[PDB]
Order: sequence, then C-alpha cells, then structure tokens
Amino acid sequence: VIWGTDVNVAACKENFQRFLQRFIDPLYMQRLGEINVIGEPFLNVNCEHIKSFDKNLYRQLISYPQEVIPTFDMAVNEIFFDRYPDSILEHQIQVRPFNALKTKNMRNLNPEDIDQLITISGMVIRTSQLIPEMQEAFFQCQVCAHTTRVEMDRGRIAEPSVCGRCHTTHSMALIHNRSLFSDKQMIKLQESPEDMPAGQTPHTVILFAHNDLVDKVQPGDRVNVTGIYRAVPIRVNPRVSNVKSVYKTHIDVIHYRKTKLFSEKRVELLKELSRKPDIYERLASALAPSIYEHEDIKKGILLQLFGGTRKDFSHTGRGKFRAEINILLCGDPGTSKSQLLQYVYNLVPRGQYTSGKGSSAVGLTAYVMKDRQLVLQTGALVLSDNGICCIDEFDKMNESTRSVLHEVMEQQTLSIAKAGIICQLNARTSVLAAANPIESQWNPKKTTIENIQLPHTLLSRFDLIFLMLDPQDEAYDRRLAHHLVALYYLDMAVLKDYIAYAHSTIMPRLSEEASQALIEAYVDMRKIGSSVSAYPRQLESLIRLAEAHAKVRLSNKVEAIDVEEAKRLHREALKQSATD
Amino acid sequence: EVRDEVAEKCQKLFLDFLEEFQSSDGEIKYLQLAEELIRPERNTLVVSFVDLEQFNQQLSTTIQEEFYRVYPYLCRALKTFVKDRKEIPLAKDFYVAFQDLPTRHKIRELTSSRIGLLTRISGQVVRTHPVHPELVSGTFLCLDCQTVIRDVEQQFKYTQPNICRNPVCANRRRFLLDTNKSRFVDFQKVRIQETQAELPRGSIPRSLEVILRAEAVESAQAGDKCDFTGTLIVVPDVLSYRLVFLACCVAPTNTAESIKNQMTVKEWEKVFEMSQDKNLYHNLCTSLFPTIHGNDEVKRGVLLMLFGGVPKTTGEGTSLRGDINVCIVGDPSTAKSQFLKHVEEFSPRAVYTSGKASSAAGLTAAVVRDEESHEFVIEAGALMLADNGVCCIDEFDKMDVRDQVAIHEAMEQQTISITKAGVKATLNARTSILAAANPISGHYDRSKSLKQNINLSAPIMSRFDLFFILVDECNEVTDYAIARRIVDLHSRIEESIDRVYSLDDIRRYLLFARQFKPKISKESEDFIVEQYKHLRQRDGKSSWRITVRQLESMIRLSEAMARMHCCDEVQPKHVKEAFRLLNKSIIRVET
Ligand SMILES: Nc1ncnc2c1ncn2[C@@H]1O[C@H](COP(=O)(O)OP(=O)(O)OP(=O)(O)O)[C@@H](O)[C@H]1O
Ligand SMILES: Nc1ncnc2c1ncn2[C@@H]1O[C@H](COP(=O)(O)OP(=O)(O)OP(=O)(O)O)[C@@H](O)[C@H]1O
Ligand SMILES: [Mg+2]
Ligand SMILES: [Mg+2]
Ligand SMILES: [Zn+2]
Ligand SMILES: [Zn+2]
Repeated sequence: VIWGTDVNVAACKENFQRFLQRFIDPLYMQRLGEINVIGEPFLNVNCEHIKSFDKNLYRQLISYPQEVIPTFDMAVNEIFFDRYPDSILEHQIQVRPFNALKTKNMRNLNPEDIDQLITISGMVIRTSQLIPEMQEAFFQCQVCAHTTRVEMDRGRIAEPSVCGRCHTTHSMALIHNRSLFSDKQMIKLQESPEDMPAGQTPHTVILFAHNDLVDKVQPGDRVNVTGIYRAVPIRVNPRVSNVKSVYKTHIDVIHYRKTKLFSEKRVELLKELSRKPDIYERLASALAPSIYEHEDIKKGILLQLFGGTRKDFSHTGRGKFRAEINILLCGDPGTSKSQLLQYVYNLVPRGQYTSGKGSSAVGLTAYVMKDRQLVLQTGALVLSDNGICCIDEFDKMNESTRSVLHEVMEQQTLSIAKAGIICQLNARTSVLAAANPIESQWNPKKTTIENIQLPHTLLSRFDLIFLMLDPQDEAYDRRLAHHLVALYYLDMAVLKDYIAYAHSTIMPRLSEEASQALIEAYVDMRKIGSSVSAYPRQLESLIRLAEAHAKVRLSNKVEAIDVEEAKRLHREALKQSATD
Repeated sequence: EVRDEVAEKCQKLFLDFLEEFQSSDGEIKYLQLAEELIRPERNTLVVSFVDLEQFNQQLSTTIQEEFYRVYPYLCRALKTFVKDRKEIPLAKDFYVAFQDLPTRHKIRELTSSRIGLLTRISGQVVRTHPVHPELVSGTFLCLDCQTVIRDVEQQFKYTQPNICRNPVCANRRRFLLDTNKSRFVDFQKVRIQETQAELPRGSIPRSLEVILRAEAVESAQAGDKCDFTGTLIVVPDVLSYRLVFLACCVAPTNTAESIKNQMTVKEWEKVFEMSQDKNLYHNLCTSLFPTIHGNDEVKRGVLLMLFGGVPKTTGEGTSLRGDINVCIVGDPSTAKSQFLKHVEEFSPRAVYTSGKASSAAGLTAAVVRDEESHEFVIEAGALMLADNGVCCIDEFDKMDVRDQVAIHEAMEQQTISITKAGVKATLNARTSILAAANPISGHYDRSKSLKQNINLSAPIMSRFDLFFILVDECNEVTDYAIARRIVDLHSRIEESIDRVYSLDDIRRYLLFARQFKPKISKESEDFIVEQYKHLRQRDGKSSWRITVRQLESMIRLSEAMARMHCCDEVQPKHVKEAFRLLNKSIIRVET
C-alpha cells in the first residue's frame, strides 16, 4: 500500500471496477452507455451505493479521496475501453462521487476531517469570475529571445534569473499567453439555515471548482455539495516565507447536487388527522395559539403556507404563474401583526423576516459590492426564492423598493442591471406584508389606500387584504385579557410536516364542479360590481385559494368545497376592506 | 536572436498563401484586397480561413492552434506582401482580419484551454468604452547609462524594462520613456454578453470584455448583436489574471431566395401553404393568442406590428420608418401585461420591461462612469438591445421625464444621439414599441378626450401609430366567456390553447415574409388617397385629430398587410382593412 494508507492500487481498482459492473438498485453500466452516446466524460455516483456494496471501500474512499479517485477513473476508463472499446472523446471518463457522509452540521466541523471527503447542504451566497491559474509558465530571455518553459513550479513560479542560450543575468521573463492556464472558480457558500439548531452565528465556507464544474451553481441556490475539505497555510507576508500556525480552510468541490420524507408513521398520522372534518378549522385554531379571536386571518395565512398548486403554463406561451399567495395584513399597532409574522416565519421552512423600512438588517434588495471584487450580494426576497418572506412595517418603504415589489409580485422574478448585464433572479416567493395605519389609529371613512397611502396597483396585486382593528368593546378586551392571563401560567412540528408532505406529494387540480362554481362566483361578483367591481385577478386569487384549500384537504383535486370556502374567505377580506 | 521555425514556416506559407492562392477566376484576390488596402484609413486585410486551409490545411490548423503566437508574423508577412506591391506609406500598421471559421462557440464554452488559439463567437454588446491609444512596442532608456532600451513590448500593463540595455550598468529602476519612438495602437474596451437564444432561462449571462483595434474599433456599437473572430487571452490585474477576447474581425449576428433554399422542404411547404392560406389573418391571431377572449383588434394590430411596413430611405438620405409604434390604454387587469408577455414569449428580439424600471440606462443608451476605471462608458439600454426588434414596455403611463424625452427623440428619429461629459455617439434603433398604459384615475373616461385619459405628451401621441382602449364592460357574456377561457386554461392545464399554426411555423413565415418588400400599386395609391379623403372628410369628435401622421401610419400598415400575404405589390384589400383598423381605432369622445 502507499504510505500512511490502507490502499492498494490494483485491489482497490478491482473492488471499484467490481462495484461498477456488479450492482443492484447495474445502472452504472447503463449510464456508461448513455455517456458513450452523449460523451459527457463524468460519472456521478452516490457514495452510499459504495457503502451498501462495500463499507470498507466507502470507508477507504472517505479516508483517502484524493489518493483513491484516480484509481476509480482508471477502473472506469478501462471499462469504457472494454464496452464500446473504440470511441471518440475529448477526454476519457471521470468520476464525481457524492452523498457519502451528511455532516450537515457545518458549524460543527473538526480538523479530523482534513483531506477526507464530506457532503454538506447549504446555499451559495457569492461567486466570482473564473480565475485562469497558471500550471506551466512560458518564459523567454529578454536579451537573446531564448524561449523556455517552467511546468507546475509548486504553486509559485521559480524565476530562472539567468538565460539558457546566452546565460546572461535575469532576463527570462514570463510570457502570459504562451503559458498554460487552468480555470478555477471561487465560491462562498453559507450553511443551510434550517439545519442550524441555534443559528446564533450562521457558518460560512469557501469553495474552489478547479478546471471544470465551473458556473454550474448560480448564487442563492440551495444545493448539496460534496468535496475534499482542505487547509492551507497563509504567509505572514508575501515577501517572507513565514506562515501562520492557524490554517485557513476551504473545500475543493468534487460534485454538486442541486436541491423520501420521515418514516411511514408520519404519512400515516397526517393522512389520519386529515380525515377529520374540522382539520382545516383545527389547524387554523391550532396555528398561532398565542393569538385570540382571529380565525379568518389564521385561515388565510394557513392557505398561504400551503400555497396554490404549482402550475406550468410554458406550453401555452403565457409564462410563469404566481402560484404563491400574497397576503397584506393591515391593522392598528398593537394588534399582533408583528407577532403573527414572527410566528409564521419561525414555523415556516426557508422563510424570511424583514422590515419595510430601508433600515432593515437584511434589506429587501440585491446589489453589487466590492469584496475588492464587485460581487452581487443577494436580497431577502431572492433569499426566500421559494419560501415565505414576512415583511413587517410594509407600509413605510422606498418607492423604488415598491417598484421592485411590484415587479416580483407581477413576474415572480427580480431584474437587476448588474454592471451592464441584466440578470433575472427568479423569486417565486410568498409575501406576508404587515402594514400599520398612518397616524396613531385608523380613521374610518378612509380607504386602506387613504389610510396607508400606497399604490392602488400594488395592493391590487395582493390577493388578500385583511383589515384588522381594535374595537372599543370591553368584552373582547376582557376575554382577550383572560386568555392572556391563562397563557401566563397541537404541536407545530406535525403541522410543518403536514405542509411539507402536501407540497412534496399533493398537487391540486381543477374539478369541473370547482370550475363551474368558480365561474358562478366570479360572474356573481361581477354582477355585484355591475351596480369596486370584480377583476380577473380576483379569479386568479379565488382559484389559487381553492388550490390551497384542496391542498389543505390533501384531495389532490380542487373541489367545490374549496371554491365555497375560497369565495367565503375572499368575501371576508372584501367585507373587512369594504368601506363607504 | 532566437527564431520560431514554426512561426518562420507559418509566415512563409502564409506569405505563399497571400502571393499564390487565388479566386475561382484564378486571380490573387488578396492582391486586390491589398490593392484596395493601400488607401488611407485601410490597414486590416481580410482573409478567409477556409481559403488558407485549402492552400495548406496544416497552416490553417497551426494558425488556429497558435493564432496569437503566429499573428505578429502574419502582419509582418502582410507588410512584405503589401510594401513591394504598391507605393504604400513606408510605415503604417497593417493587420490581418480572419473569417470563415465554423467553430462558433458560446460564451459558456470559453476556457483557459482556448487561450491563444483562434475562435469565433457571437454575443450582444452591453457597454462600449472610448477609444484609447495604447503602447505596443515600448521604447525606453535607462537614466544612468542612457542606452535606448528599444521596443520593450508591454503585456497590456506598465511593464518597464527589466534591466539596462547596457550590460555594464544595472540601474534597473530609472528607464525613461520615449514618447514618439514607442509604437502605439488604439484599443477600445467593450462589454458583451450571451445572446438570449443561447442563454438558459433564468441564467445570468457570462459577461465578457473585448478589445477592438484598427478598423474593428468602431465596427460594432453599443447594444448591438455581432459575431467576432479572434482569440481569448489572459490579462494580469491588481499573479492574478482576467480574460479578454481580442477580436480581429467583428461581423453582425446573421434574401427571400436564400432563405427559401436554406429553408427545408417541409418548412418551405408549410410557409408556402401559409402564404397561400387565406384568412391567415384571423387564424394567426387566434393561434398567437390562445388565452385571450375578444379584443381581436388588439390582436390584429399587434400582428401588423409584428410584420411592420417596408422602411424607405429618400434620395435626400432621409430615412422613412418601416416598423411602427402601437400603444394600449386599459382598465386595471385586462391582459395588457398578458398581451406583452405573449408577444415577448413568442418573439425573439422582443424584450419586456417597465417604465418604472429604475435602471441607469433608462431603457436606452446612457453615459456613465465606469465603476472601477471611472471613465464614462456608453452603456446600452434595453431599447438598444432590441435594435431591429421589439420592446414590450410596461407602465408606459408611469415613465420618467428623462426616458420620456429620450424615447420621444428615439421614435421621432429612429435613432438616439447621446452626448454628455465630452463623450458623444449616435446609435440606430429601428424598434417597434408596444406601449402599455392605464387611464388616469385607473378607469378610462370615454366621455373625456384621450389627452385627459393619459398623461403622455402630444408628441408621444403623434408618433404612436395606433391606440387601443380596453374598458371593463359590465356585459356578463364577455365576463362569463373570459372566466370560461381562464378556467379551461387552468383546468385543462395544457391543450387549452388552439394553435392552428405552430409558433415556429408562425416565426418562420414572418422571417420569410420579412424578406419581401411589397410595393404600392397605383391602384392602391389612389385607394389609399381615397381612404384618407374619407378620413379627412370624417374629420373626427375623435379624441385626437387627423394629421399627415395618420396617413403615414396607414401606408406603413398597408405595407405590413401586404407583407402578411408575401405579395410583392399592395392591393386594395390590404388598404381597406388597414383603414378599417385605424378608423375603428379612432375612439370618438363619448360625452
Ligand atoms: N386579538 C388578539 N389576540 C391575541 N393577542 C393579541 C390580540 N391583539 C393583540 N394581541 C397581543 O398584543 C400584543 C401586540 O404586539 P405586536 O408587537 O405583535 O403588535 P402589532 O399590532 O403587530 O404592532 P405594530 O403594528 O405596532 O408593530 C401581543 O401581545 C399580541 O399577543
Ligand atoms: N378580455 C380578456 N380575455 C381573456 N382573459 C382576460 C381578459 N382580460 C383579462 N384577462 C385575464 O386577466 C388575467 C389577469 O390580467 P393581467 O394580470 O394580465 O392584467 P394587466 O393587463 O397586467 O393589468 P393592469 O396592467 O391594468 O394592472 C390574465 O391572466 C388574463 O388571463
Ligand atoms: Mg407589530
Ligand atoms: Mg400589468
Ligand atoms: Zn539569452
Ligand atoms: Zn543603465
């Protein structure tokens, strides 16, 4: 074996080559044929397959990824030289193993894993242009033009300091274009936030895609990356060869995985309780128990959590559809709007919480900034690209930000002219806006637009406008206070699994009953408006609401009961927002 | 005192290619190109890559592999070829511009492996820097020994001499520059990006900086789409490096007969059927707009906008518009954004945007300091990106005053001349514009004039060929039908559309139809004259009056409807329908 390792070149190769041929879910030979057809000279492999096939080889793989991978390529290429023995490829096949040891506690990573393969789930934050790094430096004497080369001089380059032909003084200067280079992309990636128990300080790491696998992950993408953990010294000064005792560390990526659920008991449990007739009401009452007497608001946000069914109108030429639900909560201060947003953001996965003020700690916009490389720092909406962004104090905002909000609500994407190029960052998020009245309290006989002074267009894009206030009813204050004092002296997890399962599995779809019920509801609204009339965006809200209610029922097909509840809840917001 | 025999061999064979290779006629074409190159302002010699491959396939492949290495030798061989041939000025720079390379790569395909070797690429310009003289052969002299360190070529940075020309002296730090003797050449930095076609959906394009020299300096402009032959090269920057593509030649990004021959038989048959197909007008509108109910006049006008009339340049050099400008004013919702989105979705060269767009470009060309270099750069806006295309602008009511006047200048001229901070330039933009707006106070007051209904200035109103008013009718039948269309679309997730003609077939027909230039029959001329007599006799009351601008739109519309059927001449059928569209477009004040 090579020194310091339990690795034999031939035996490991045969064991790996045995794994390629002999396997049970043989797929590796099939994708090899696909590779022989396509020509893509890589073989991405779930390492757990090697674990199931050979735990020792998997253990041997983790211990010595750098040492063992060239043997794996050698085994695969000979297999390619066996099956389809003649072929044409710009270079022979390679292997990019992945999904081996989910040490996803990135914040808990030890130096024991140095030079051992690890896979981690996280969201890429920043990237950069590919760095052309020298591997062979062409040189040529200044005096007599005597050419030469220096090849892979241990990272640094060794200045010849003397010619070869005339052997003059230091005259052999590097030739940039004649030299040999390789691509190297630097990426900075953050720990996956939901995986962090405390999250008091989210962990961040660096990545290096060398000569290949470059630009395959755009910023903000939540992916599982598998690569070799690395640590290198840092010179105290570039001039001096002294180095620090501490060691800055990075990952050399080997594979990118772009991105069942739980045990069978959970799917049994959610399917069980879903059969309850009042599960829709029970979840609403169960959701946000700290709040009291608000149920229409609770039901609305619950439908937003479930969200409308994913729809793909690309075939129709109609573009993407806002399947997500955007609810604006408008009400007096002290009415628990902020608590609800904090509650929903705390419960919801991959969510976001921000403030309508520009002084929000995050900021609801992406922009370029010098690292000193001018790199795009993302925005909260893009950060919650699919999740839910709970925006507090939404009323107070910059008009340009409101313009940005109008775009993403209209298009589910954010267009930014970085430098000169324009990038359309897709943001199919769900917006939970919280707005407070202008002045101390809500003056009646003034619309929400009068009482908030916002564009009628933008709030029209909001499907649901929940108007909540503080009535001058001492009974409600009395019951509320008793409820709070009782609080002074269903678990969320099952609810989160329910929504996660519904998104993972269920997909609402229109029934002709629901279709006709929706049509009757809209024309009825139009007839009511025939005497603020109906708008087809309201129909878009109603169908989207019906999908969420069907998703709550886990029917997988929208039913007229969804339409009736959607019509009811839509009318509630109309009644709440109705004003003369 | 070292010679690269490969470069000597390549230079000789390339010089042989210059002085032996010949056209099909049997004459040395490159002698004729060199003969034309003797003129002032003429230094780049065009060369066909396939020709020198035929002359020597090894020479072409070696040049392809080591293009940067051998390129100075090509210029030197060009100098020997051209100097003796004619009375060329003794020393003016000469360059070789390549072409006929099939290996057209995407920007995604560029790598360190492709450094130095020649390659062709295609993309869209983003921003163009001013021209700047750049030293190529530095002429230096050590202050102490005063020996002239001659012709120290600088690798695109302030590379002083390493050591004195005098072996005795080693001052090593006080090389003064000779301003005149150092060779110079003008370089221009330009940013390009991936074209939309190559670009994956939702993917950020690979921005690329390129250097332009000799005739290539002004070859391309800001915001245009072009193809470039040359090679990629590293450049050191503050052992760091960054990539730039030096393009020797710049070409634009891609006739009816040539298209029809290049068009496959099935595509030819379909397009031939489509040209023969009567009622293609309504059938195309229905196919183009599956998720739409009613408002077919909007669908009609957009389709005419997609085709557009024939442009004309007068004997006085005054350009006359070929495309057109159309606007829509509609109540809240009512599918205007949906209209624009379908148009953008179907059409390449169709760019969507909003008047609320707070970009510094302001939808058009803009002059802005570089974020790093601090020099002003002509950064192209989306309107310039849509050159010879379409712009689906939203929130046209909510435009900015700066954009408003600049846009008004653009549509009036079909071009924009931008001048600020000393920098000056002009750019062509023959782009159909689809304005989307809402009435003032949200809803359209038909009892009030269009000037009251919208905030747009009268020149904007004049320069727009058409205006379509959409109003929320209380008629339940339309409301029921729209809901039926929408719910069927949602319930029938796919297959709800009814595309009698596929969008590719639609696009192929438009491309082939665009190759035609329909003419005005004298029958149609008097027919057009007769139509405007009725319009003039009608005299509105119309929300807007009737100037010659209405007639100009009419003839451009008739040309488009002549282009609809691919007929080389206009007929009265096209004119009367064009009159029907515009005359119906005239909405009278309903007070
Ligand atoms: N209807 C209610 N049911 C239960 N708790 C309520 C209700 N109304 C108010 N509260 C309580 O009142 C307090 C309101 O705090 P919170 O900061 O969430 O209010 P807010 O209305 O969102 O405020 P603001 O608009 O000023 O940011 C919390 O204790 C909330 O529990
Ligand atoms: N006449 C119509 N026929 C069919 N569908 C219609 C019609 N009018 C509106 N719709 C439907 O209305 C839905 C919502 O309209 P949309 O969001 O496109 O409006 P908009 O034109 O952008 O509005 P505005 O700019 O005034 O806010 C669209 O999906 C479209 O299907
Ligand atoms: Mg609050
Ligand atoms: Mg719109
Ligand atoms: Zn030498
Ligand atoms: Zn000296």
